[PDB]
Amino acid sequence: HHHHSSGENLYFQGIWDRMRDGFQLQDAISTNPRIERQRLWFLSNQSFLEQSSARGSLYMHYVVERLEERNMPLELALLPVIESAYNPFALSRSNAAGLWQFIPATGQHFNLRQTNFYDGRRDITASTNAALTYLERLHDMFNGDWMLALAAYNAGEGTVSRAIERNEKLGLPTDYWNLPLPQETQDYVPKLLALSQIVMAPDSYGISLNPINNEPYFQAVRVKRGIDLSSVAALANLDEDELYQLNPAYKRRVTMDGPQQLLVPMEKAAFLTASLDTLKPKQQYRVRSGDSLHSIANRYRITVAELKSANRLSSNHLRKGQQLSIP
Ligand SMILES: CC(=O)N[C@H]1[C@H](O[C@H]2C[C@@H](C(=O)NCCS(=O)(=O)O)[NH2+][C@@H]2CO)O[C@H](CO)[C@@H](OS(=O)(=O)O)[C@@H]1O
Ligand SMILES: [Zn+2]
Ligand SMILES: [Zn+2]
Ligand SMILES: [Zn+2]
Ligand SMILES: [Zn+2]
Ligand SMILES: [Zn+2]
Ligand SMILES: [Zn+2]
Ligand SMILES: [Zn+2]
Repeated sequence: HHHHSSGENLYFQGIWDRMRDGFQLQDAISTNPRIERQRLWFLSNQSFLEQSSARGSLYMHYVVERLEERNMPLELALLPVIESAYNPFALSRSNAAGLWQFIPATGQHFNLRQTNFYDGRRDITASTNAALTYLERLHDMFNGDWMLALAAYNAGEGTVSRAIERNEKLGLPTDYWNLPLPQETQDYVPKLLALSQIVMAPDSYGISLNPINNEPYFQAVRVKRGIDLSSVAALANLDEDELYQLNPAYKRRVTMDGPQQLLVPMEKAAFLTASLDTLKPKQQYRVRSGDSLHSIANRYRITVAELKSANRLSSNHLRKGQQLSIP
């Protein structure tokens, strides 16, 4: 069972090469019609993996490193593909949320808080660490069997246990493949295995995996409560959309009820690590470049005369970063 060394890392071409290095489930796969069936779906519908991978490039490095640190099967790095298409905003009919598709009750078990301001199930780092802990615990409950653990992740430990017991009573084997599970769960395991077979040897299937570098996409940066993502976007010259995709838990795009931390693009990490205390949870107006008394007055539906009356100006000519009281 390979334990990964970080000294291997500089030699990987991209994320897919790195991911395969940590696969643990490939040897014990075998012919089962159910796997081939899923594989054919992927081969016939290639845009699914392609679009999942594009969205995946924000998150996949993070997931791979967490799985490597715990020596867990790197095939689980593909679980968000089949769960959510690596879309943290995905919401199932069961109200499964985030990359890992936690239902409300299971989210609550793992203390992934759900408030008007914050949904921990969408939180990339919190939901990833909870999902890996849940999968490890399920693996431990089923005597180290990853197939049953995956089945239980989808259907619940209870459903899988009762199915095992029922087979025992009937005198049938109790491995995953022999349990008569709901169709979603019957498909779940072979789907992940099929996808992992393609990722393991994509050339042999005529698949081209989306190029994704073997580099971090984001860094965690300390932030105060009550900051708007728009304010951070402006400070760092970023698209608010990118920050939201990295911090999907913050339903109202303000840092409340969460980790007091923002994931930010690597290229802005140094700047924001240095800068993020200048923003303050938020009458007063900060004069921009290109502002005049007139333009400011127009924006606030007041008159220039009222605006001058409310301040103690040496001249009409404003300076960038100057503070004005708005009447
Ligand atoms: C990660 C997670 O929350 N797993 C939970 C799982 O969700 C599944 C549900 C599924 C889902 O959303 N199905 C419907 C999809 S669709 O909207 O109908 O297409 N996706 C999730 C992860 O695989 O539902 C089962 C059963 O309730 C839960 O087991 S139990 O609570 O112990 O019984 C289990 O905890
Ligand atoms: Zn070991
Ligand atoms: Zn390795
Ligand atoms: Zn699901
Ligand atoms: Zn094991
Ligand atoms: Zn960028
Ligand atoms: Zn007025
Ligand atoms: Zn001047």
